This record gives sequence, C-alpha cells and structure tokens, in this order.
Amino acid sequence: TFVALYDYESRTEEDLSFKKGERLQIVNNTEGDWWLAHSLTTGRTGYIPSNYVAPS
Amino acid sequence: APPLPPRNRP
Repeated sequence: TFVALYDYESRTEEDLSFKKGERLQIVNNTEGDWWLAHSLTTGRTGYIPSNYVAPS
Repeated sequence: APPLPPRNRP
C-alpha cells in the first residue's frame, strides 16, 4: 500500500492517472520502475511511475 | 516533480 506524492496524468493507454494523496495498492511491481497499481481511492487500475509514490 | 523512469523493458 502506497500514497501518491504528486499528481500524475496518464501518458499512455495503460497508465493510471492519480492525484496527490491517493492511496494505491501494487498489483505487480516485478517488471521495472513502472508498477501496475490499483487505486483504492478511485477503483482504477494501470501503470504508475514508482518514484511518484511512497509507502504507507 | 521527478523525471519519469524509462518504460519497462521485456
């Protein structure tokens, strides 16, 4: 479980957009620095830049 | 905001 430190606007069809303060769960973080995440806040799923979030 | 990481490679 992670919290967004910045807003992030999707740059690909596979990305997850989010706002600062959103809480996210990692679905898969085994493929690189982009993690597949699910927003606990919005219910959406997609890739996020791992340096935009912090553990909670 | 931080620079974005490179996209994942296969």
